[PDB]
This record gives sequence, C-alpha cells and structure tokens, in this order.
Amino acid sequence: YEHSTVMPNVVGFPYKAHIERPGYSPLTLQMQVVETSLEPTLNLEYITCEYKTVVPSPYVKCCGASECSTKEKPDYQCKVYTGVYPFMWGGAYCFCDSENTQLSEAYVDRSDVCRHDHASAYKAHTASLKAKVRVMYGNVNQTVDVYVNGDHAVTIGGTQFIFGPLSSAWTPFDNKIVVYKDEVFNQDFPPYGSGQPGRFGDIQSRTVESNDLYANTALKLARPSPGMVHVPYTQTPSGFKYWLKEKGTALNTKAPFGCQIKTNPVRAMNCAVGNIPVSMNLPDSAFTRIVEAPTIIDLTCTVATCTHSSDFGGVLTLTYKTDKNGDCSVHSHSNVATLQEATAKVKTAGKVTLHFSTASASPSFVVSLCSARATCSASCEPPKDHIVPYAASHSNVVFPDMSGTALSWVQKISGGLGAFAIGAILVLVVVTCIGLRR
Amino acid sequence: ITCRVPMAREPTVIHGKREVTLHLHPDHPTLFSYRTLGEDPQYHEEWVTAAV
Ligand SMILES: *[C@@H]1O[C@H](CO)[C@@H](O[C@@H]2O[C@H](CO)[C@@H](O)[C@H](O)[C@H]2NC(C)=O)[C@H](O)[C@H]1NC(C)=O
Ligand SMILES: *[C@@H]1O[C@H](CO)[C@@H](O)[C@H](O)[C@H]1NC(C)=O
Repeated sequence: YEHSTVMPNVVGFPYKAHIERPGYSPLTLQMQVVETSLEPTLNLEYITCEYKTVVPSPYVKCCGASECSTKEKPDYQCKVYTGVYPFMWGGAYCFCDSENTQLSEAYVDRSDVCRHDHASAYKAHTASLKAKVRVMYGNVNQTVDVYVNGDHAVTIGGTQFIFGPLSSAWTPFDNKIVVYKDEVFNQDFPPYGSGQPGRFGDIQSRTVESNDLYANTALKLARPSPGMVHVPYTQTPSGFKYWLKEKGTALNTKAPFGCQIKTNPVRAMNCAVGNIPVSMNLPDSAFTRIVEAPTIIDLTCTVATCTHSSDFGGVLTLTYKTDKNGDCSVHSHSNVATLQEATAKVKTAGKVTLHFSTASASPSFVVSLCSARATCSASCEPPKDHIVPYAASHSNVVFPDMSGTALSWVQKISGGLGAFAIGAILVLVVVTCIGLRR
Repeated sequence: ITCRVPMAREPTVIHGKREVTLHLHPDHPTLFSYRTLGEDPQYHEEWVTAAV
C-alpha cells in the first residue's frame, strides 16, 4: 500500500497521519521532527589575517654609493639616501663627512599566527537539507536521519519512507559571506587583487598554505634624521583589526525564522519554513483485519470544557456501544483541532475521554474511532495568561464554524433582510403583471 | 586552553499585552540582544552598563 501526505516543517510539532484501506482497520501514524539542518555549498575565495612588516638592518657605506635593485616580494620598498653621518655609542662611523650613503628596505609578510586566526571569504550556492524524524506506530518507535531531497529512502519496520523535496527554496545566506570563528556575516568583499589599504582585504591569500600573497598597505619610507641610525616608515594600520573593531552585526543575532547559525560546517538549524511531502509504502503485516477489530455503533460526541490556548486546553468525551473489548485508532478529520493520543482502549462500559487543542472561538470537527465517525462542536473561552514559555501546539486557524454564535447572528440578520427584499420583489412583479394585463 | 567567565544575573520579567518589560541589573558592562522569530525580524543589541 502506498500513501502520500504533507507535514509542516515545525520542530517539535506532532503530526498524525490517517491510513484507511478497504478490508482493514484504520491506522494512525505519528511523525515528529527533532532537528533539521541546512547547509550551503561553499567555494573559498581568499582568507585574511593581520600582517607584519619585516625591516632588515639598514646598510651604510662610507665614501661610496650603493644602488639597490628590485625584488619579487610583497610591497617591497627600497630607497637610497645620500649625505648621512651616522653616530653610535662610541663616536662617528665613517670619515667621509658628506660622501656616505644609506640603503633602507622594507616589505610585508603574513603573521606567525595566521594559521590560527584568519577570516574566510565564501560564495554561497544552492543548499541541501538533512533532518531527524521520529516515527511511531503500533509497537515501533524509532528516530532516523534522512536527506530531505526526494532521493533518500529509509526502511523502518519493513516500511519504506521517502521525504521531500522542500516546498520553499529559501536560504538565509546571501551570495557572498565572511566567516570568522563562529560568526557568519552577509557582507561583500573586494575582489582578489583589488584590495584597498585600511579596510577589509588589505592582504589576501588564496589559501592558508599558499606561497603567494597580495598586499597593498602604503609602505612609504622617509629620510633618516641627522645623526641617527634608524629606518622610518609610515604605514596604514592593519585592516583586519579595524574590521574586527566595527564589523557590524552578525547573522547569528539577525537571521529570520529563528534560524540558529552554527559554524564548522556552516549551517542553519531549526529553520521553520514551508512543508515537507512524505511518501510511504506499508507492508500488509502492519494492519488488522476487520473481523478481529472491534465494532462501534451509535457514537455521539460532546465537549466537557474548552479554552483555546497553546497547551492542550480541551476535553471531549465519546459514548458508544461495542461487542468486545479492544484497541482503536482515533483521529480528527480537520485542521481546526489537533488531538493528543493516537490510540484508545474501548471497553464494554462505553465512555472514552480525549484531549484536544484549538485556536478558534467555536470549532467543529469530525472525530473517527475505528470505523465510526461523529461530529463535535462546542464553545470556548479565551485564556488569561498573557505570555507562555512554550511554542503553540495547534495549527493557527481563527475562523469559527458557520453554526457558531457570531455567524448565527449574521445569518439571522441576512435572512431577515433577504426575505423582506424577496417579498418586495414579488409584490413589484405582481403589480407590474396586473398593470401590463390591462 | 579553557578559561572562565561568569553567568549574568537573571533579569526581572514583567508580563503585559503582547509586550514584556525587562529590568536589567548589571554588575559589569554586559551585551544584551533580542530578535523576533517572524518573517522580518526587529533585531537590537546594546551594551548595558547601569541598571535599566
Ligand atoms: C680611509 O680614509 C680615507 C680618508 O680619510 C679614505 O679616502 C677617501 O676615499 C674616498 C673614496 O674612496 C675619496 O672620495 C676621498 O677623497 C678619500 N679621501 C682622501 C683624503 O683621500 C679611504 O677610503 C678610507 N679607507 C678605509 C679602508 O676606510
Ligand atoms: C520513544 O522512544 C524515545 C526514546 O527512548 C522515548 O523518549 C519516547 O518516550 C518513546 N515514546 C513512547 C510513546 O514510548
């Protein structure tokens, strides 16, 4: 036997599915969602870390001029200066008063801790979905890990389950993201090779172990002060520290739908959106024949108390007469009210009690116990507690039933007005007919 | 290594009609943030220093 249904993608919300086939008693399947995960596919663009400025000891030549040649190093900067008289703790360095020459060079490299502290730039693509689902029926109660793709097929108790695909392709990650430690940011970054000094991306590298580095930090050199041995340089501070200072707000405290963001791997959990279609194939050994199932006749329903709240605020009682004791599968055939127990025990006494939750002023729904059905309708009163610490356990419906008090008043007023209008129509027609007869 | 931080004092909650009132009593500058779980969220975050 094959069946297909849909379930809301809400974590922790119980779902009950009804399977009815000729020649067998109805079966109720309980399915719940424990934890969901959504992961995009990432391709790394570059990583960034704080830099260090390497400056070697300056070269000094007495009565000679030394020219320096270019080198293949990141942001290499070399200069030569004429007419210098270096001093030291002993005295003068060279005889030549004005014929000396000083050569100074500097460059930039990655920090010694870039392997431990770095920020990564990623591009986000289409995302997958993994779920953990708990399935209950008969004497089977098992939790399984599935891919919500329409591809994975799992076997539980000889029953084949196929989940997905999701009915709303929505992702909280933008096209370009930046990841640091355990926070993800939805910001755009400069392209490789076009970094600007002072902001994010001042130095870039294709990977952590790459041997090539692109840096642009304005390493401008300056002439040494007279009577001194030093090399001065002015450089715009590291853009990585500045970005760490005022990065902004992370996606962790901004993602919609209560999407818990985690890193390593980058993923979003418990994101409540859309619904999941479920296709199932059942064996013939999970049902019960009609002959050995109990018989229910003359089933009437009534409601003892109701109060529409997030909790299971409602109680109903079913009266009935049977021929033997047994166990039945009970269900509600609507969406206004959601039950609590999927099974019940029927005895010869003839009274069973059930719990239910709702969100409308006056609900009306059909309740089925084994092969018998009945209709339940009652009035409910609003609760007093303003705020509760647990999520709602009822599907949000507010529209009342056509036989409720408010709609009853509407119907009575409309019927009176319509009857009066129809009488006016009839009298006008009669008068015009008697007029045209003449 | 593993290094130690203290837990902040629980705030005072006062209920209301689709609102809450939080009394915050910090001992150190502490970060306070909140968001809504709807379609478009109204995020907010700040550095609370004195009792508010
Ligand atoms: C020793 O000192 C003399 C001068 O005190 C240096 O001779 C100078 O050399 C430069 C370039 O070689 C010339 O431009 C100057 O005209 C020279 N000065 C004189 C007075 O001749 C000499 O180079 C020094 N040698 C060493 C090894 O330090
Ligand atoms: C199903 O199994 C889980 C795991 O042991 C348990 O927590 C849960 O109560 C079980 N449900 C029933 C109805 O026995």
